[PDB]
Amino acid sequence: ALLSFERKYRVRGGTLIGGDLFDFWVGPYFVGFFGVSAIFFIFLGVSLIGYAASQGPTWDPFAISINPPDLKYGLGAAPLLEGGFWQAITVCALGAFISWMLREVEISRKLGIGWHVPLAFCVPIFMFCVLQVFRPLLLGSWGHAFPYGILSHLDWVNNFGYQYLNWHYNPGHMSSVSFLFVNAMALGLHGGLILSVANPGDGDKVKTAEHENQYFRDVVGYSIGALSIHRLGLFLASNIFLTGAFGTIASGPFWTRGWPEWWGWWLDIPFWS
Amino acid sequence: ADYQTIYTQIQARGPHITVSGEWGDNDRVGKPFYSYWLGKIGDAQIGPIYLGASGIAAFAFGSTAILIILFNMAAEVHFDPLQFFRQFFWLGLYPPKAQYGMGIPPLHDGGWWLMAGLFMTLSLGSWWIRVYSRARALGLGTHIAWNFAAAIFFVLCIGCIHPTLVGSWSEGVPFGIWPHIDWLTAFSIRYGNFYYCPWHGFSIGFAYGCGLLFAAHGATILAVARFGGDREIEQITDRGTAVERAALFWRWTIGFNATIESVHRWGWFFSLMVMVSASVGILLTGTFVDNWYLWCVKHGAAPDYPAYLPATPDPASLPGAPK
Amino acid sequence: CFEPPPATTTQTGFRGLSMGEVLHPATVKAKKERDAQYPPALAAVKAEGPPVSQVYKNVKVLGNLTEAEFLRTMTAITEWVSPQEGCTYCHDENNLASEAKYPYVVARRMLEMTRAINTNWTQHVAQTGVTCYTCHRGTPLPPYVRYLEPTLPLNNRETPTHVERVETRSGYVVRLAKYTAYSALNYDPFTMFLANDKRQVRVVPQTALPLVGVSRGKERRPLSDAYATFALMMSISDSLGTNCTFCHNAQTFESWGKKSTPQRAIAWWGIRMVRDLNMNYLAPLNASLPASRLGRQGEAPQADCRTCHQGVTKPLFGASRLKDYPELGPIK
Amino acid sequence: MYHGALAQHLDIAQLVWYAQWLVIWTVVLLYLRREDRREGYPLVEPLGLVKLAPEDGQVYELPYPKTFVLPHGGTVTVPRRRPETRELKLAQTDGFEGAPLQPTGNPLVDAVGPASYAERAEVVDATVDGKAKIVPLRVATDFSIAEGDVDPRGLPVVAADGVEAGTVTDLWVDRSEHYFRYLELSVAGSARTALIPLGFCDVKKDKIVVTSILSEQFANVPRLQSRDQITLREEDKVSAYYAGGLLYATPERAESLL
Ligand code: BCB
Ligand code: BCB
Ligand code: BCB
Ligand SMILES: C/C=C1/c2cc3[nH]c4c(c3C)C(=O)[C@H](C(=O)OC)c4c3nc(cc4[nH]c(cc(n2)[C@@H]1C)c(C(C)=O)c4C)[C@@H](C)[C@@H]3CCC(=O)OC/C=C(\C)CCC[C@H](C)CCC[C@@H](C)CCCC(C)C
Ligand SMILES: C/C=C1/c2cc3[nH]c4c(c3C)C(=O)[C@H](C(=O)OC)c4c3nc(cc4[nH]c(cc(n2)[C@@H]1C)c(C(C)=O)c4C)[C@@H](C)[C@@H]3CCC(=O)OC/C=C(\C)CCC[C@H](C)CCC[C@H](C)CCCC(C)C
Ligand SMILES: CC(C)=CCC/C(C)=C/CC/C(C)=C/CC/C(C)=C/CC/C(C)=C/CC/C(C)=C/CC/C(C)=C/CC1=C(C)C(=O)c2ccccc2C1=O
Ligand code: HEM
Ligand code: HEM
Ligand code: HEM
Ligand code: HEM
Ligand SMILES: CC(C)=CCC/C(C)=C/C=C/C(C)=C/C=C/C(C)=C/C=C\C=C(C)\C=C\C=C(/C)CC/C=C(\C)CCCC(C)C
Ligand SMILES: CCNc1nc(Cl)nc(N[C@@](C)(C#N)CC)n1
Ligand SMILES: CCCCCCCCCCCC[N+](C)(C)[O-]
Ligand SMILES: CCCCCCCCCCCC[N+](C)(C)[O-]
Ligand SMILES: [Fe+2]
Repeated sequence: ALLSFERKYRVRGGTLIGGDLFDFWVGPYFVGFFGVSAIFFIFLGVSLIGYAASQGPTWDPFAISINPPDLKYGLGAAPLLEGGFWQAITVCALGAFISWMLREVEISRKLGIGWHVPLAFCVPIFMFCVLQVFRPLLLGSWGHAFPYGILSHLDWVNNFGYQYLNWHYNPGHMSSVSFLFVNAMALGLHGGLILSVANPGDGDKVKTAEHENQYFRDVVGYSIGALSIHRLGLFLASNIFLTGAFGTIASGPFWTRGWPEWWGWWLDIPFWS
Repeated sequence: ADYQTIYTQIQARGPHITVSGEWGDNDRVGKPFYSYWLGKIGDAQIGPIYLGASGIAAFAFGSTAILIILFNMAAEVHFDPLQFFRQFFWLGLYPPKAQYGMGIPPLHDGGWWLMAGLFMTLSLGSWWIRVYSRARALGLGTHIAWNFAAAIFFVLCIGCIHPTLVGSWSEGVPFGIWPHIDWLTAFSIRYGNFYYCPWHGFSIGFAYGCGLLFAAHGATILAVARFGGDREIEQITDRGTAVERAALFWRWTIGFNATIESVHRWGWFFSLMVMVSASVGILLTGTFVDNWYLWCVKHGAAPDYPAYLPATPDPASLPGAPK
Repeated sequence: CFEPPPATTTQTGFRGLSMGEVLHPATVKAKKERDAQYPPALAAVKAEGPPVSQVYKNVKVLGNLTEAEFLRTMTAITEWVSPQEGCTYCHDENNLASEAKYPYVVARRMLEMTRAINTNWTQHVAQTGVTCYTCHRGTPLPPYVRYLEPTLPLNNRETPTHVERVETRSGYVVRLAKYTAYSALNYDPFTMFLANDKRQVRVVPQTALPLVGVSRGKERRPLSDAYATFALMMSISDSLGTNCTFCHNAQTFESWGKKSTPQRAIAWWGIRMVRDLNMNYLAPLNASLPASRLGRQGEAPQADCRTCHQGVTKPLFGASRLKDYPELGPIK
Repeated sequence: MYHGALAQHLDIAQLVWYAQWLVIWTVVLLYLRREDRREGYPLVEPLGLVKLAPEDGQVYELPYPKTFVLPHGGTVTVPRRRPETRELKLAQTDGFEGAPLQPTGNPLVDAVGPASYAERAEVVDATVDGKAKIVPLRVATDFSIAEGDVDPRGLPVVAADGVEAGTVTDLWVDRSEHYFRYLELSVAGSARTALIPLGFCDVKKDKIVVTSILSEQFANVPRLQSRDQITLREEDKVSAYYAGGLLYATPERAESLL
C-alpha cells in the first residue's frame, strides 16, 4: 500500500482549507478538501456529458460532440440541448481543473517542497480560459468557443485557423510553435543525456556531473547546468501557451483580416516599397 | 520562497574544468569565458568547443547548402540588396513546379533545390556522427544520438522518401521562411486534411505531452532543489529525500509515480515518438492513403453536423452545368 | 498594426465549428460609403413613337428603344463610365454615328457584354445584375483590372512606386504576394485560372485510397497544383473581403452538400462567368485599344473577382439598377 | 484498384493504426511502468498472521534488477529491498490506513513528515577526479564569489522570528558544478556551526533572512562529523531540517492555511 519509504511522510497538516476533516488518503490518493470538490465536479461534468451525449445521435466516441450555442444567444444562457449542456460542462471543467490545482498545493505543503508544479499547472488552465471564456467574452458570444468532442474540436481549430486565411503567419502562433518544437527537442536532449550518463553501456562506470557539462560544451559550446535545464524546460513549456495566448486573443478582438497581411507593417514600410 | 529556483543569488567562480575523452581533447578550441548575467540563470562559462572532423564536415556541407539557397533567393529579387532584406521571408528555393516524375529536375525548376537538399542531408549526417562520437569519447550512452536519428529521419521522410514513394519531387519542402510554411497547407489540402490523419494525432499527442512532461518535470525538480534534487545522477544511484518527495507528490496526486531515472525515460520516449509517429504518418500518405478525411469516413471515425445554411449541391454535377 | 474591437461576426456554420465572417466595422463602413457613390437611376421617361432603329443612323444594340429612353441610357452610360469626359469621350462632337474613336466601339461591345452578364449569368448575378458602374466606377478605365502578369497597386488609380512598376523585377515577389492576400505562394491565380478555362481548380481526391494508375510518377498532378489552388482561394477571399468559411467547412474543403454554403455554388458560377468575359469579350479588345492600354504581352486589361466586388461579398453591397435600366438585360 | 487495399474493407493504414496502439501500450505498461518500480517496491503494509507465498503480482510488476557500477567503486542494484529500520515518532490519529500520522515529539529533531531524510550513503559526494565535492571556501581556495554578488561572510542570519540567530562564517561550494549550496553560520550563544542550504536563504545586502525556522531552532540543526566535509546522508539531514521548519516551526503552521 505504501512505498518502502512512504510512511515517514504521511503526517497531518499542510491543508489550504478544511484542516483535519479531509486530511487523509484513499489508497495512494491524498484527498483533502479539493480532492473532494475535484471529484464532485468530475462526476457532474461526466454526468452531463453522458446525459447530453445520449440526447445526440451517435455513441461512437470519435463522433460525439457537445457544442456551444449559436452566436445569437450571445453571452446568455442557452437551451440545454443547444448549448446549455456545453455551458454547464465548461463550468464543471473549470471546477475540476482548479480543484486539481489547489489540491496540488496542499500536497506540496505537506511534503515541505515548493509549489512549482501547481503553478506550472496554472498555465494550461489559463489557456483553457483564453479559448473558452476570455475570447468569447471579447467577441461577445459563447458561440465562439470550442466543442467538446475528440474530433470535432479539431474541426473548430481548423475553421478558426482559416477564418484568418493562413493561421500560420500569426506572429503569436509562430512564437507558440517555436516553443512547442524546442521544448520537445530539449526534453529529448535532457532525458537522453541523463540516461546516457547513468547507463553508459556494457559494464562502464556511471559518470558524473562534470561529464554532463563536458558533453554539451563539446557538442554545442555551452552547457546550461543541471539545475538550470529544469528551469529552462519549465520556461519553454510554459511559453508555448503564454505567448500563444496572445495570438489567440488578437484574432477577432484585434485583427480581422488574414494573418499574412499583418506582415504588411514590414513589407509596406514606404522606404523600401 | 526559494530564490535559487528563480536565479542564483551568489555566483561561484573557480578554475575551468575539463573531462577527457577517449580522443580529440586536442580539438577543443577556444578559451572559456564567463558571463555574469548568464551566470544568473545558468552556468556562467561559455565555450570552449570541440572542433573535430565530423563537425568540420557538417559545417562545410551546411554552409554549401546555405549558399545555394541564399543565391537562389537573391536571384528572386534580382540581386537587389534592399529588396532582398525586405522580402527575405517570402523568398524561397522551390522543388519542381512541373511533374518530372522521379526525373532529375532542371536547375531552374528544382535542380537547385535537390542540390541543397543533398547537402543539408550530408550536413545532418556528419552532425549525427559528432553527436554520437562525443558520447562515446566521453564514455556515455548514445541515447541522445538515438533521439536525434529519429528527427533526421522525419526530415528524410518529408524531403525525400515520401517524394520517392509516390514518385514526384514536386512534393518536397521548399527552403525559405514563408515558403516552408506554405507547404504545410498545400500538403494537407492535397491529402484530405491532416487533422484526420491518425498519426498527426499521435504526433501532436506526444508533442503536447512533451510540454506536459517537461513542465511537470522541470517544476518538480525546482520544487525539491532544496534537497538537491538537481543532482539527478546521484539521486538515481542513491535515492534521497529529493526524489522520495518528488515521487510522493506524484503518487499522492495521480496515484502512480515514476522514479528519478524512469521519468527521463518517459521523456525520452515521448520526445522520440513525436518524430516516429510523424514519419509513419508520412510514409502512409500518398502511398496508401489519398484522402485522410475519407479514409476516416470510410472507417466510421469522422464527426458530421446538421446544415446551418442550406445544403449546397455541387453546381458542377448539375444537369446542364458547364465544365 | 492592429484593429480595435468590437468585431462584427456572423455564423455560416453549425454552431461550434467557428465558421462565419469577421468584420471590422470601420472598414465595412468605409466601403459602404465608397459604394454609396452609385448614382441613382435617372427618372423614367415615357416611350414615345419610333424605335431609334428608324430614328438614328448607327444603332446596333439598343435599336428598339424609343429616343427618350435611348438618350436616358446614353446619359446613364456617361454618368457611369466617363462622367469627367462627357459625351465626346466616345462620340464625334459633330457626328454621333461616327465610330471614329475607340471608346465608341468598345462601348458597343460593353453593351453586349453587360447585357450578356445580366441575361446569361443569372446563376451568379441573379436579380441584382451589373451595370457599367459595377466595374468602371465613374472612370473609362476600371480601377481594378488584371494584365497577364501581376501589377501594383491593385487600384490603378494610385501611382506606382519604382518597385511596384511591372518593369522592376525586384518588385515581383511583392506584386505577387499582394495579389494573394500577402502569402508567399509563388503562383498567379489569375492567369492560371481566370483568364481562361485551361486549368482545373479541384486538387483534392475523392476516394480514401490512391486509385492505381493516377497515383504515381508522371501520372500525378504535381503538388504545385495544390499551392496554386490555395493561391487562387486566397485571392477570391481578399477579393470578396471575406474568409474561407464564407464558403467552406474547412473539415473538408472538397465536399459539397452540408459541407459548403450557398455562396460557394454562387462562387462556382462566378469563376465560370469570369472566364467567359475574359475569353469572349475583354481579351479580344486588344484588337481595338490604343497600345497605351495594353500589357507587356499585348493583352487587353481583363477582369477577376475584384473587378466587380472591390472588397465586398456582394458588389456595392447588393445595390441594383436592373429594373431601372432593362436595356441592359435580362434581354428576352 | 487501390494502393493499400488489402481485402474486403481492410487496408494497410488501418492495420498500422492497430500496430501503433499496441507498440505504445507494450512500451508503456510492460517497460516504462516497470522501470518506475525500481524504487520503493514492494509496497509495505501491515502484516498477515499466516501467510506463505512469493505474492505473485509483486514478482510480475518488477523489472529484472539492474546494477550500476559506480565511478569511484562499488555498485548498486535496483530494485532491491530497502526497508526503513529507523524508529518513527509518529502516532496513528485514527484507525484506517487513510489516516495521517502525528509526531509524538519534536518532529524537527525526530525527523518526521517534512523533516524526514532518506537513508542515503554515509559517504562524501566526490568530484570526478576523486575529491570531496561540497566543501567550505575555507578549503575550496581556488574558488570565489563572482564580483558583483553579496559576500555573506560576516552578515547576520535572521530567523523566522526576526531574531538574529547567528553569523555567516563561510559558503560551501559544489566543485563539480561551480555552484554554492549551503552557508555556514556561527550559531548565536552556542559553540557550534550550522549549515543551511542556500534555498532557505533570502540573501540581502546586509543580512541573510531565513524563514523556515525560529532563531531558537538553529541550536538543533544537524551536526556534521567533519567540519570541511559532508556526506550524502548528512546533506539530507541538514536539508530536511529546515524543510520541516515550514510545516512545524510553529503550531499554527500545520493547521489550515486559511
Ligand atoms: C488551420 C488551423 C491551424 C491551426 C490553428 C490553431 C488555433 C486556432 C490555435 C492554434 C494554437 C496552437 N497551435 Mg496551431 N499549430 C501548431 C501548434 C500549436 C500550439 C503550439 C498552439 C497552442 C495549442 C493550444 O491551444 O493548446 C490548448 C491546450 C489546452 C487548452 C490544454 C487544456 C488542458 C487542461 C488544463 C486539462 C485537461 C484535462 C483533461 C480533461 C483530463 C482528462 C482526464 C484523463 C487524462 C485522466 C503546429 C505545430 C502547427 C503546424 C506544424 O502546422 C499548427 C498548425 C495550425 N494551427 C493550423 C494552421 N493553432 C493556439 C494558439 O496558441 O495559437 C495562438 C490557437 O488558439
Ligand atoms: C487550440 C487547439 C486545441 C487543441 C488541439 C489539438 C489537436 C490539433 C490535436 C489534439 C489532440 C487531442 N486533444 Mg485537443 N484537447 C484535449 C484533448 C485531446 C485528446 C483527445 C487528444 C490528445 C491530447 C494529448 O495527448 O495531449 C497530451 C496529453 C497526455 C499525453 C496525457 C493524456 C491526456 C489524455 C490523452 C486526454 C484524453 C481525455 C479524453 C479524450 C477527454 C474526455 C475526458 C473526460 C470526459 C473523462 C483536451 C482535454 C483539451 C482541453 C481541455 O482544452 C484540448 C484542447 C485543445 N485541443 C485546443 C482546443 N488537440 C490530438 C487528437 O488526436 O485529437 C483527436 C490532435 O490531433
Ligand atoms: C493546414 C495544415 C495542417 C497541418 C499540417 C501538417 C503537415 C503537412 C505535417 C504536420 C506535422 C506535424 N504537425 Mg500539423 N499540427 C500540429 C502539430 C504538428 C507536429 C506535431 C507534427 C510535426 C512534427 C514536427 O515537430 O516538426 C518539426 C520538427 C522537425 C522539422 C525536425 C527537424 C529535424 C532536423 C534534424 C533539424 C534541422 C537541423 C538544422 C538546423 C538544419 C539547417 C541546415 C541548413 C543547411 C538548411 C498541431 C499541434 C496542430 C494544431 C494545433 O492545429 C496542427 C495542425 C495542422 N497540421 C493543420 C491541419 N502537420 C507533420 C506530421 O506529423 O504529419 C504526420 C507533417 O508532415
Ligand atoms: C504548458 C504546460 C502544459 C501542461 C502542464 C501541466 N499539465 C498538468 C500538470 C502540468 C504542470 C499537472 O500537474 C497536472 C497533472 O496532474 O499531470 C499529471 C496536469 C494535467 N494535464 C492533463 C492533460 C493535458 N494537459 C495538456 C497540456 C498541457 N499541460 C500544457 C502542454 C493537454 C493538451 C495539450 O491537450 C491535456 C489534455 C491532465 C492529465 C492533468 C490534469 C488532471 C485533472 O484535471 O484532473 C481533474 C479532472 C479530470 C480527471 C476530468 C474532468 C472532466 C471534465 C469535468 C469533463 C471534460 C471537460 C472537457 C472540457 C473536455 C473536452 C475534451 C475534448 C476537447 C476532447
Ligand atoms: C522530438 C525531437 C526533436 C529534436 C531533437 C533533436 N534535435 C537535435 C538533437 C536532438 C535530440 C541533437 O542532438 C542535435 C543537436 O546537436 O542538439 C544539441 C539536434 C539539432 N536540432 C537543431 C535544430 C532544430 N531541431 C528541431 C526539432 C526537433 N529536434 C524535434 C522536435 C527544429 C525544428 C523544431 O524545426 C530545429 C530547427 C540543431 C540545433 C541541432 C542540429 C544541427 C545540425 O544538424 O547541424 C547541421 C550543420 C550546419 C547548419 C552548418 C552551417 C551552420 C553555419 C553557422 C552557417 C554559416 C554560413 C556562412 C556563410 C559560413 C562562413 C564560413 C567562414 C569560415 C568563411
Ligand atoms: C478514488 C477516489 C474516488 C478518490 C478520492 C481521492 C481522489 C481525488 C482521487 C483522484 C481520482 C482521479 C480522478 C485520478 C486521475 C489522475 C490523473 C489525472 C492522472 C493522469 C495520468 C497521466 C495521463 C499523466 C500524464 C503524464 C505522464 C504520461 C506521466 C507518467 C510519468 C510520471 C509518473 C510523471 C510524474 C513525475 C514527474 C514529472 C517527475 O519529474 C518525477 C521526478 C522524480 C520522481 C518521480 C517523478 C514523477 O512521478
Ligand atoms: C452623353 C449624354 C451622350 C450623348 C448626347 C449621346 C448620344 C448618342 C446618340 C444620339 C446616339 C445615336 C447616334 C446614331 O444615330 O448613331 C448614340 C449612340 C451610341 N453612343 Fe452615345 N451619347 C453620349 C455619350 C456616350 C458615351 C459616354 C459613350 C461611350 C462610353 C457613347 C457610346 C455610344 C455607342 C456605342 C452608341 C451606339 C449605340 C448602339 O445601340 O449601337 N455615348 N449616342
Ligand atoms: C456598360 C454598358 C458599359 C460600358 C458603356 C462600358 C464602356 C467601356 C469603355 C468606353 C471602355 C474603353 C475605355 C478605354 O478608354 O479604353 C471599356 C473598357 C473596359 N470595360 Fe467597360 N463598359 C461597360 C460595362 C463593363 C462591365 C460590367 C465591366 C466589368 C465586368 C467592364 C469592364 C471593362 C474592362 C475590363 C475594360 C477594358 C480595359 C480598358 O479599356 O480600360 N465594363 N468599357
Ligand atoms: C480560404 C483561403 C480558402 C481555402 C483554403 C479554400 C480551399 C479550397 C480548395 C482546397 C478547393 C479544392 C476543392 C477540391 O479539390 O475539390 C476549393 C475549391 C473551391 N472553393 Fe475554396 N477555399 C477558400 C476560400 C473560398 C471562398 C471564400 C469561396 C466562396 C466565395 C470558395 C469557393 C470555392 C469554389 C467555388 C471552389 C470550386 C472550384 C471549381 O469547382 O472550379 N473558397 N477551395
Ligand atoms: C470571381 C471568380 C468571383 C467570385 C469568387 C465571386 C463570388 C460571389 C459570391 C460568393 C456571391 C454571392 C454572395 C452572397 O450571396 O452573399 C457573388 C454575387 C455576385 N457577384 Fe460575384 N464573384 C466573382 C466575380 C464577379 C464578377 C467579375 C462580377 C461583376 C461583372 C460579379 C458580380 C456579382 C453580383 C452582381 C453578385 C451579387 C448577387 C446578389 O445576390 O446580390 N462577381 N459573387
Ligand atoms: C536522388 C538525389 C540526387 C538525392 C536524394 C534526395 C535528397 C537526399 C534530397 C533531400 C531533400 C530534403 C532534405 C529536403 C528538405 C527540405 C526541408 C525540410 C526544408 C525545411 C526548412 C527550410 C528552411 C526554413 C529554410 C530557410 C533558409 C534560410 C533562412 C537561409 C538562411 C540564411 C542565413 C544564414 C542568412 C540570413 C540572411 C539575412 C541577414 C538577409
Ligand atoms: C548539465 C546539462 N547541460 C545542458 N543540458 C542541455 Cl539538455 N542542454 C545544454 N545546453 C544547450 C545549449 C544544448 N544543447 C541547451 C541550453 N546544457
Ligand atoms: C554522410 C555524412 C558525412 C560523412 C563524412 C563525415 C566525416 C566523418 C568523420 C568521422 C570521424 C570519426 N569518429 C572519430 C567520429 O569516429
Ligand atoms: C496521445 C499519445 C498517447 C499518450 C500515452 C499516455 C500514457 C499514459 C500512461 C498512464 C498509465 C497508468 N497506469 C497506472 C494505468 O499504468
Ligand atoms: Fe531531469
